[PDB]
Amino acid sequence: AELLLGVNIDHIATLRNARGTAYPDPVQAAFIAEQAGADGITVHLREDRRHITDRDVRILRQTLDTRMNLEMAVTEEMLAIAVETKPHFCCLVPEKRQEVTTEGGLDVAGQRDKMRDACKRLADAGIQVSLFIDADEEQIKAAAKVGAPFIEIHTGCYADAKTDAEQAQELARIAKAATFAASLGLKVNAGHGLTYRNVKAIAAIPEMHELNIGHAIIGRAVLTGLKVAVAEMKRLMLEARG
Repeated sequence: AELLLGVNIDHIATLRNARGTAYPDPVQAAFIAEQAGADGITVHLREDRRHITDRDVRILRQTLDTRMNLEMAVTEEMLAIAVETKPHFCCLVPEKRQEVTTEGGLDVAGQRDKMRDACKRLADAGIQVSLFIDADEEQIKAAAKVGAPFIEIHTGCYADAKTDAEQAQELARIAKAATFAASLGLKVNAGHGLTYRNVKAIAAIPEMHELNIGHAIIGRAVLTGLKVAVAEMKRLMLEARG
């Protein structure tokens, strides 16, 4: 079915806000990204608004040719915004303070009801919720229980791994969780932390539906231009899988 690439243009709006001008404009950056291999555009709407802003969302929604993935914290402000914005996808992540795990995924197991409500509100809005969790059976059982169609497996630990032993351990943990998660009817995304040397093994995990990558692509864009960085990432995934 082929895995999709979702580019995360958060850190493009970081450059923009460092002098608070207009450029580089995340609206322009998504256009480039979409024409270079991306199958969707992810943006995180923090309440800090330090980087991506409501204008970015309001306009990105009107100009994407793909599909938006709205990263948000499950908060009444954001749940509200999610609903008028009607993004196709909507990924729930912890925020600053008590809603997170030591590894750093949304604590679903420990907020079971908060999430059940959130997932229902949003499904009722037409948006497919993804739950951003670590690869723990506990959190995955919780994810499935709460009714979210999707999970996004936090590959932070995999990228940060120092020795090859540790890298291989964390790889297998992800693959086993991706199988188990699918066994409970969940679809599986991954990607936070993925670099151009990480990406291939994760893309070969066949349960994987879509890899959402940001910081590594934007980092390379500054060197090579954003078009070549999206295309390099996408072509690496097609290689890893056919």
